[PDB]
Amino acid sequence: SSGALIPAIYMLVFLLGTTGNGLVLWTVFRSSREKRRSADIFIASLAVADLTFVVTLPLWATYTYRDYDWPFGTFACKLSSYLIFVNMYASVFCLTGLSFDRYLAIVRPVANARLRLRVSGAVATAVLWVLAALLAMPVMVLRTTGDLENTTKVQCYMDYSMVATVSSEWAWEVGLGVSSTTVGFVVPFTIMLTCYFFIAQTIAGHFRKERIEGLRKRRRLLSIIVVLVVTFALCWMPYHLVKTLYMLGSLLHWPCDFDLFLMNIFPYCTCISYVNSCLNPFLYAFFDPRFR
Amino acid sequence: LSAEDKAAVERSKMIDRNLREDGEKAAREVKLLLLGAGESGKSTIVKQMKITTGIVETHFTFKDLHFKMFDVGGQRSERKKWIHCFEGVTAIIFCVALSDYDLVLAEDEEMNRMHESMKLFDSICNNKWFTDTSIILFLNKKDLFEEKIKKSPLTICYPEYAGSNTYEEAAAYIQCQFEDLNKRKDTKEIYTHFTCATDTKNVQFVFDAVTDVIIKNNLKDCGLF
Amino acid sequence: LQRRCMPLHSRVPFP
Amino acid sequence: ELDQLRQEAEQLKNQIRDARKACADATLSQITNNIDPVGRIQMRTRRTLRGHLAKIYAMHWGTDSRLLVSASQDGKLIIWDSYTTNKVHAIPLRSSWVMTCAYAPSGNYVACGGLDNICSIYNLKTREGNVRVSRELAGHTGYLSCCRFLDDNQIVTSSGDTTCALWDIETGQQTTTFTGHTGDVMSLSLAPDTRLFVSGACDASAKLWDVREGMCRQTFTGHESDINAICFFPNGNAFATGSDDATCRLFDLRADQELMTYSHDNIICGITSVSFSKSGRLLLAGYDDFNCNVWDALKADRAGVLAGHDNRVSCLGVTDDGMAVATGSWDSFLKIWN
Amino acid sequence: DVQLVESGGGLVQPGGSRKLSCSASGFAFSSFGMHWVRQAPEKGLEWVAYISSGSGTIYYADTVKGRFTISRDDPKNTLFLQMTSLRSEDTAMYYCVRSIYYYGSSPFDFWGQGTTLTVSSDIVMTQATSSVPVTPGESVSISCRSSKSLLHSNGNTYLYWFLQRPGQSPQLLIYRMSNLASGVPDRFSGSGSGTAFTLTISRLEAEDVGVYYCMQHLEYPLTFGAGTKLELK
Amino acid sequence: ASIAQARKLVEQLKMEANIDRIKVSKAAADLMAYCEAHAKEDPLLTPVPASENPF
Repeated sequence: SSGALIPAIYMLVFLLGTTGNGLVLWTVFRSSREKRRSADIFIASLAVADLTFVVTLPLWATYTYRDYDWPFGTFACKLSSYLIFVNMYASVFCLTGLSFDRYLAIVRPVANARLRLRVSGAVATAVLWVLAALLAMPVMVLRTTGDLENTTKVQCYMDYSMVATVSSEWAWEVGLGVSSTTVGFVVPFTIMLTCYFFIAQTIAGHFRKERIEGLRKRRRLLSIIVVLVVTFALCWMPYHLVKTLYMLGSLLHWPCDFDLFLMNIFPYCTCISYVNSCLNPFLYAFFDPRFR
Repeated sequence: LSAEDKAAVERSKMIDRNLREDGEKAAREVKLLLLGAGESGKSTIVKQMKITTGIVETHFTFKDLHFKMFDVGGQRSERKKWIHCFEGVTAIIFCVALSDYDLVLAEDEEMNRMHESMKLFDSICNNKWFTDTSIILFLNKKDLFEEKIKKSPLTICYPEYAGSNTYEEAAAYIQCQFEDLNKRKDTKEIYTHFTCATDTKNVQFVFDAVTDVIIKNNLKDCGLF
Repeated sequence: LQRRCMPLHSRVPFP
Repeated sequence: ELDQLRQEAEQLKNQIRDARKACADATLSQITNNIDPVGRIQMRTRRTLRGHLAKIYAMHWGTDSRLLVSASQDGKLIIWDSYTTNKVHAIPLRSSWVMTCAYAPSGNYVACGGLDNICSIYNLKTREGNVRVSRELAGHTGYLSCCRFLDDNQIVTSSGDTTCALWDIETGQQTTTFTGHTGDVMSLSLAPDTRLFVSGACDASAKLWDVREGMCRQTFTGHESDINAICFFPNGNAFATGSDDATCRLFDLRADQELMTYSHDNIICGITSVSFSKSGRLLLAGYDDFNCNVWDALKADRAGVLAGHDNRVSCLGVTDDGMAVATGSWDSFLKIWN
Repeated sequence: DVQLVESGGGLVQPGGSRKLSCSASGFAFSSFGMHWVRQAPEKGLEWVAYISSGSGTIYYADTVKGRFTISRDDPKNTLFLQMTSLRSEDTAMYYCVRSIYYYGSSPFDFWGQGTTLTVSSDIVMTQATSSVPVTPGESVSISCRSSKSLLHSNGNTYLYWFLQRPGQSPQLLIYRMSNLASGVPDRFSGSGSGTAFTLTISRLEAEDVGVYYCMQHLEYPLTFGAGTKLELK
Repeated sequence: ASIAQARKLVEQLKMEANIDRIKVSKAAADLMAYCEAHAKEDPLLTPVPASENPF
């Protein structure tokens, strides 16, 4: 029930995110890479990652109103599926790499920064997208439509064959899902927590004085480290949490009454997670004065 | 291409790699600049740091942080045509002698040496080239000021003075004047430590100020300002 | 009634 | 009795002003009118040179029009191969404060010098194989602003205080010294024949010096602000000066006043450098506005804009043969326009 | 000044192995690529190795391709040439030759003294002349030819001229084609075009007597000429 | 000192006085004549089509 809210809400989310990302990307692209201070190349990578995140939405827009009937071809589903895979988790790891670079650069610049010249040039982005491609490799082309009942209405689902023994199929889906969620749920979480806590500790032990002129600096900077991590967590956590819960629900009984609500809110939880990509420009670029 | 051409491009490549390694080894060295009237212990400070030559460079290290120190005192040229070379300086070390509030040296009918250093500090701090470079202000003769304030009050140099003739109040007054000379308070800060024939303190303050300024610069460059 | 297998992997998700 | 002498000097200056006013027959604009305009000169960057790491403060073109010397705040003095973008040499300098660099006409020596108030002479064609210091000229009480070679033995250095010196390289001595500027002399351009050179100081004056004799024959004062760059005409009849007052004035040696002024409303910045193209139709002026403007020398019009730099276009130069113009800027770039 | 003294060599069994070494003497060795030239007891010159500045290009010859190894070490300023299997055609006296390569450069400036080793397609230069008798003073011309034209698209031909006085090491006379060298007087001159290149000498003395060689520098398997002996009857 | 400086300024000005001056018309005409005479071999005004340009 209440299925008419989701199409319009992600229409609005798409509009806002596309507008903000375009405004950011025009500014970051119009400037040369060399003149950028430390990580504007990574910022532009995040912007294009959000662009790849959003551009697969127009083809997915009227999908709900056509009610799981895909006449556009399974191949487009195969493309857009690994597209959305790659953009979402590569964006999480892009945030991860950017925050790790900030950790390295601020926590101890005197001892560190020996490898900064190596990391900052192209190797970080190179290995990031290489890891993204490697994670995409098992699910590059893994989409087959499901006949379901005798009803002609079918849609391009993902491949359920993975030809092996009967028990091996279940293991295949559960393992791929758990790994795909777990990498970007646990590695970025630890990176965010450790790096931001260390940044807070370094500023706390570095300032050594609560100057009234510097009090505003201290407060707003501490607020920045609070808000960045809290937004990332409170936005992208619930989707992975609920998907993992439902995957574990195969083992447990969990009568259909609860699964009804769970799978009714999982489509909502998708956008409850998408809001992070929606509002991260205000988190990163909009606060930075020299974008404006 | 000919064999000479391959060898020439290989030579260009090795020259480029040598240039890159030299630049990477030079980019980790903190660059500093000194300004003073001339009799403000700048030579004394330089000698202390170690423990017609228009530009003078001194190398020293402390806690594994190499320090480049440039002295421009002996230039005798108009400052505008050569002050833009020092744009990427990490900090500027301004040495002003608090002892010689009286005893003008240039012209008796003219203003005091404190006032001349005050205009010098204002011109440097409000300069359009140094809009993002901090100043580590210094006061030189702690004891000379202490032994001269007793005989002569601070009123002989400033008409608007209202505080008592004590050491701490006069030091605070001079410090506050040099602080409020600044006009862009957010971008840059003044450090104003007091040193007079004290060992292990000057270099420690310079190191702390350099670490603070490099941290703030890293935050500014890392989208966290 | 009975929940269909469509929303598990199809309705919106990309697992 | 200084009042009588001062008033006599004032009267003589008034006589000079009256004479130069009487010599002005007709404006250069009126006579030059009815000539064919230059047209929209299109300039495109043929190839850029990269490898520096600080701001380029000076560049100089060789007489072979193929080699190029570049100086930067980084302690490097790179010699470039313009045709193929190969670094012929990498000269480390004792002082990383470089404000001028020169390339000898014979192609053997290179001179650089800045705030270290000493001119360093380097031998390129060395028997051993590395670049060695030939002579470390010292004796200027100020930063060197412009050093230029008359030949392999004589060098003229634009001092920092008020002076210029005709240094000879064989012995560390000054053959003759030039005094008379009331400010810091910044630019120094040599005539096509090494018999006269004009210099500009930070006092709005240009002085034509007789190298062999050692006296200022003529003085030129048309600007109102500091003079940054001066370049002779293809011949020794005239020359142009750039100032911080967003203007370039073409002065004439024979007539002894200003011929035509080059200024526009949109320009409010300074003139970092100036050079004449061969045959002297075009005057190339560097600007603080991060751009180079192609001025028609004969008619005060903007032929085109040489806009391919991020920061201050500090140093500019046209090859002796005349193929290309190379512009250096405060970013570690040096592009060869043509 | 610059002094290269190569050393190491005696009698070698027909199949053994030995190592050659040349020591530099204060001329910024690290910035110079170094060659290896050998001379048969009564024949012309060959070319057996080349190591570049920084040990980048290690081009060998077509006859010592696998049995010869050349290496350098920046400290101690020494060049090495290690043999693995010596034939009867490897007996020679080996020259270490300095080479610096940039725009206004003069390749093959300094030649070594030599070490006697007694074991006990490619462009060919003819140099058809074998002996031209000369007077105490006159104008003498030495000719040469090339299989392929050495006029590259850059605009410079790459034929060099060397002189080997009786009992000494080769020097450089005209360090390109028609480009007078350093330390050689104004009498010598060169001029050529296409595949035919010639040398001219204005006035004779007891310094032009010797054997004159040509060399190309287009293709790395460098070749020399047969030589032209001047006897001064 | 100051008196000597003022004197030297006086002789400098008086030597500047005795300078032969030609009219602006003749000098400008000479500039146009030289400029037009040499304006055929200049590469900046007239670009070299294919060959003589090495860039």
